[PDB]
Amino acid sequence: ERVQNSNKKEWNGMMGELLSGQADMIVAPLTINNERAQYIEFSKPFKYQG
Amino acid sequence: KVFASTGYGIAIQKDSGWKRQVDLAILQLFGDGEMEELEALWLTGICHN
Amino acid sequence: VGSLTINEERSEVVDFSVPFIETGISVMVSRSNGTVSPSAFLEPFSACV
Repeated sequence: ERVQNSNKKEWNGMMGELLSGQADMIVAPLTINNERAQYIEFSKPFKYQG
Repeated sequence: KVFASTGYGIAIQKDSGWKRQVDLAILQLFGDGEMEELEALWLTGICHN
Repeated sequence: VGSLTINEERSEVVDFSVPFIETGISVMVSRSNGTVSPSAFLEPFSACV
C-alpha cells in the first residue's frame, strides 16, 4: 500500500519484515500471488488448495 | 485422494534468463481467472458423481 | 509444454516453472455393482427401544 502520504509504497506486516532484514525464511501458510512474486522467490508450494 | 501430490509444469533450459518472466506470466493468468475461462475445453464433463 | 510431471530425478538436470495443474498418482477402480449395508438397520433401536 501507499503510505506516508507521498509516492512511497512499503510492504506491511510479515513480508516487510522479510524485506527489511528482520528474517531470512518464511515458513507459514503464505499464498503465491503475482504481486509478491515480483521480487520474492518461491518454492514448490507444499500443498494445493483454493 | 491422491497419493503423491505434485503438479505439471513447463520444462526449460538450465538457468536461462527466460524462466523468471514466464514465472510471472503464469501467475498473472492465475491472477486473472482465465484458467476457469479455459475450463470450457479442459476437464468438464458428464456425471462427475 | 505438454503433459510432463515434476519429480526429483528430472529437476537435477532441468529447471522448472511454477506448478501449473494439480495432479498426482491416483487409482481407477472398476465399475462395480451397487451394494446396500451388510446388515439390516439394527443400529440403535437396541439402545432404547
